[PDB]
Amino acid sequence: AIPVKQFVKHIGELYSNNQHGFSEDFEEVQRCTADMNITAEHSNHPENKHKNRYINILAYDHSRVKLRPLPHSDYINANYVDGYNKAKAYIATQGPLKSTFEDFWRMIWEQNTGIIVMITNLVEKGRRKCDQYWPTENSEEYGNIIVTLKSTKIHACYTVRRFSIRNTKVKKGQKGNPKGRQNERVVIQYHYTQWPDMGVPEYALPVLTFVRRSSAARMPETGPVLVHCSAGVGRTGTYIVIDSMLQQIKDKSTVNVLGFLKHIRTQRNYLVQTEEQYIFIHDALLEAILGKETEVSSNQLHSYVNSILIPTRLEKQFKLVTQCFSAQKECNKEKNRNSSVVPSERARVGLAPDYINASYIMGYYRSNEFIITQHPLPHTTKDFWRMIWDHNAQIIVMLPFVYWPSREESMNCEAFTVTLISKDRLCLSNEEQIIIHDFILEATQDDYVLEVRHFQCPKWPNPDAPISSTFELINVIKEEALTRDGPTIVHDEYGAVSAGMLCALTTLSQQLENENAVDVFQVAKMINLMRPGVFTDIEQYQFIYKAMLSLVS
Repeated sequence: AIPVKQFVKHIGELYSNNQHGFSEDFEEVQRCTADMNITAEHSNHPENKHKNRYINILAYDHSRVKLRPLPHSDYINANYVDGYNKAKAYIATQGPLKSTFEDFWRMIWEQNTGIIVMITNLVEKGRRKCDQYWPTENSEEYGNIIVTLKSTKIHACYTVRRFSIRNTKVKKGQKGNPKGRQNERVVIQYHYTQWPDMGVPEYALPVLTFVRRSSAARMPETGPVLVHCSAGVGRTGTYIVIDSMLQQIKDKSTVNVLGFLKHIRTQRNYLVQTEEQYIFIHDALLEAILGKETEVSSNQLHSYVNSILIPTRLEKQFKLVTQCFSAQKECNKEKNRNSSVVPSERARVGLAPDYINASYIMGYYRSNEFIITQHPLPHTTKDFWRMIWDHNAQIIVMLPFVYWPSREESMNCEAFTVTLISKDRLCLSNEEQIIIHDFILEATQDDYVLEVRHFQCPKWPNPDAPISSTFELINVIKEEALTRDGPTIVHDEYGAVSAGMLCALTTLSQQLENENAVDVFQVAKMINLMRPGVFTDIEQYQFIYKAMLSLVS
């Protein structure tokens, strides 16, 4: 209904006049089925009461997925929901209950479903949101369906779990069969793990990446993709609309959020659930239209790098990377070395009892894998060690004033003490050294001890070793991180380019290693979104490309 060129302009008009357009629109979505008198009598039947997570969240009779009768057994709180150019593309359903685990897996068998999108954690902020309907390891039995965990792939924002499910009351087929045994199928669960328990995601990028990967995983001649959260309406509907519109844009170069959303609200109630979720659909789709696509396979990286350097797509990416903080901003400016490099509000590292100049930064495997901070000032050394302590951080990378204790005198922080236990050194290629100091932080009013290793690195990157030697130091930190818990603290002077570059290059090399793909823009954009002024010159950004290129061999 809206050509994709009109969208920058379209969202501007929805945002304008105190966002009156968004408000009107979402109110229209809220009232657009009232007059249709859509019934949900099976949902409301007393016998199905225990099979509903919430009393208010129902499955409309006309679009509800029905289970085959067994000798009210037909009922599940799930509805078919259209996609783009496809009827019944999704089953949208609640987070299953222990009492409905069987029904859930039975419905996945009966509908020929191969993909589950789970957009919730099990427990969020002390509240049970979803029961665990899959085996932690090995196998578990849900009536006639045996569900086996085959593999788990963990990323920062989502986890992929490959399952084989076996229906014991279904025939095995012919032995020669290339498709395998016909009473077994693969189900892949794409589980988003970083959705806030309050409101909508701060960053559309990792959500867009999740939507795109989970969606492209739909195989032909397959049943509906199952999408659930807790209620199976808000995050679920959000997903379905960004997915469907992602596919509409690709095909027609139009976008139709309101009309499509009003349609699917005939299919399940309280799709999508909040005005803030409505706005996030728009934000994220706009972000999709404008950010192009930047993930590039290993065997395309050389050619891609070539064409982004010719007038330039590198320059246009970097303006988006450098587009990028209230507390910093502050009665805290004498805690900052340079207040052009400070944390955002969302990524700010809080001290338990407020401010330290430090930012959470994402890694490949975990959000909050790193903390990028500044070299501690003498009046910021107690705060620095309080951060280590509060976050149970066991690794400090210093990239060049001693803020650490000597053997003679321990450091007293009220809650704990810092004590050196040994000093040492690792060697590198050009006779370069990393100085190591090992500290223990012992609680003063408890018995906990935290082992913290400190790396003083040479000048890095070394401009007169091959660019591929940049990863030697990265690989040393990776290998230490394997044996330790908590975040990795990385600081240079301000928490700027050298700190960011260790984080970016670590992330991107874990990506190339694990996916044979690299997304330099996303990694660089997220670092700058979480801490403004890490990457400021285009040559630093180009060096991320050049460096990653040297590993493609």
